[PDB]
Amino acid sequence: SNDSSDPLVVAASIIGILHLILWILDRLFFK
Amino acid sequence: SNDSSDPLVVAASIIGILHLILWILDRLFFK
Amino acid sequence: SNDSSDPLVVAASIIGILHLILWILDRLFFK
Amino acid sequence: SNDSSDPLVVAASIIGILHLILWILDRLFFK
Ligand SMILES: Brc1ccc(C[NH2+][C@]23C[C@H]4C[C@H](C[C@H](C4)C2)C3)s1
Repeated sequence: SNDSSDPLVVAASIIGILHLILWILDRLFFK
Repeated sequence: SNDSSDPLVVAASIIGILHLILWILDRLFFK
Repeated sequence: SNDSSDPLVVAASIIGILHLILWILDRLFFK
Repeated sequence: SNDSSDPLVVAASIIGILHLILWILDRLFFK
């Protein structure tokens, strides 16, 4: 399980997607 | 196909490049 | 050690997490 | 060469580091 997939890869996607949620919301209210 | 390449890797590039398009445009109009 | 894990992967996580620390702090003071 | 290392990985690092150069400069002048 872990060997077939490392948590680093999952975190990478989460960091990008998660950041977008906050960053998108910031610009969502105003351009 | 999928085994040789996971969608997570592709998404990572898209997230970075995609975000840049929006982030770049924001600063494109003004410094 | 290095072969089992490349520094590029580690740097990637650091770049995302590190950037968040600075970016988060910027928005931390003000929305 | 290419098989041992894909351009996607290299681009990922460049995207993060490159973005930081521009993003850092923006905040460099002002907080
Ligand atoms: Br900057 C930055 C944002 C996201 C980053 C993670 N990218 C990778 C690309 C590929 C190599 C590793 C692990 C997976 C797949 C995610 C790093 S680096």
